[PDB]
Amino acid sequence: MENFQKVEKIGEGTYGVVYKARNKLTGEVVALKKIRLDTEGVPSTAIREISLLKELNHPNIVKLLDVIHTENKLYLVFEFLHQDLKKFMDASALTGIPLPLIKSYLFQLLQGLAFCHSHRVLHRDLKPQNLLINTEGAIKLADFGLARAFGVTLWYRAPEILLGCKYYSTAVDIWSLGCIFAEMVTRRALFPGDSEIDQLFRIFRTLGTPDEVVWPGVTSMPDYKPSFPKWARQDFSKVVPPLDEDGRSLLSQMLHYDPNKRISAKAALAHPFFQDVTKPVPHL
Ligand SMILES: CN1CCN(Cc2ccc(NC(=O)Nc3ccc(Oc4ccnc(N)n4)cc3)cc2C(F)(F)F)CC1
Ligand SMILES: CN1CCN(Cc2ccc(NC(=O)Nc3ccc(Oc4ccnc(N)n4)cc3)cc2C(F)(F)F)CC1
Repeated sequence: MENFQKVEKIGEGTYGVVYKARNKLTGEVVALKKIRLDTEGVPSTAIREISLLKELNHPNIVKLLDVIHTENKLYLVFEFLHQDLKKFMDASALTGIPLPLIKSYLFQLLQGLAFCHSHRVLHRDLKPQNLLINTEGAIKLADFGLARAFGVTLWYRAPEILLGCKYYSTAVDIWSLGCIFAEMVTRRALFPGDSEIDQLFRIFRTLGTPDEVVWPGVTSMPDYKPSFPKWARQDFSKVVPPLDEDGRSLLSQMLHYDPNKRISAKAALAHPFFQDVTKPVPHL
């Protein structure tokens, strides 16, 4: 690690620590994720993260550059991205993120997610803190979980998970992304729940309590209760007042209750909302 200078801690959990560093020789600016190695016939669990990053090489996925084994430590070296979308949303809350940028970011996120999904990989925890932007207008998927190896906000959690589904589909990530879309536009989290029930009922109150017509199978899910509160769906025009027709349409398809009817990543990319998509640079 002798070439890494200006090293400063930027993240930490029980399993990982993350730093910003600058290679003093190459000038490359990097993020370093430190993992402690235990005693090693079962594969060492850091291999999963490395494998996924290698497999998911893509312009809108965080880029693993190197792996450095030193003492009883492994350092994953990443290309450095300026900040996360959460920080960008907070910095842009007075004025809002311009619509051309929201559109570019949603498009890019859909491209990264379509790539994951084409490899049968589910993200499962999409949220602003797991999305990284650079100075040049790109946004990239990451998973900044530092609690454990690859192998808790509920705000972006799909309703089927909340209702006890044993099998997650690619639709769970589309739901999370719909919520993120809405949040970019309104400047506030769409479903900011503080527990499983509060989260579920926030969804029901905005979108209406689902029934067998809207979501065949809903009443048979493990944690469904026929005594659930019954709300009628709100005017979606009032849910995301700033969004135009094309925007509302796309969002309503990302937020379809039925995971089998929820729009896919690939099909979202062809929505008319994206017809005039460009690549604006954020002001940072
Ligand atoms: C169940 N799911 C299975 C598939 N998984 C894929 C998966 C798995 C692991 C990872 N790892 C990961 O981002 N590390 C990771 C993320 C951020 C980080 O810190 C950085 C990096 C760059 N700049 C700045 N400022 N700070 C360091 C290190 C990333 C993904 C991704 F991007 F594809 F989503 C997600 C989980
Ligand atoms: C239009 N309006 C809709 C809302 N209405 C009130 C209303 C009506 C019905 C309900 N029903 C409801 O929480 N059931 C309900 C919720 C959870 C549950 O699951 C549990 C409980 C304990 N342990 C475990 N493991 N699992 C069982 C059962 C809750 C409300 C509330 F909270 F909003 F006040 C008034 C009229």
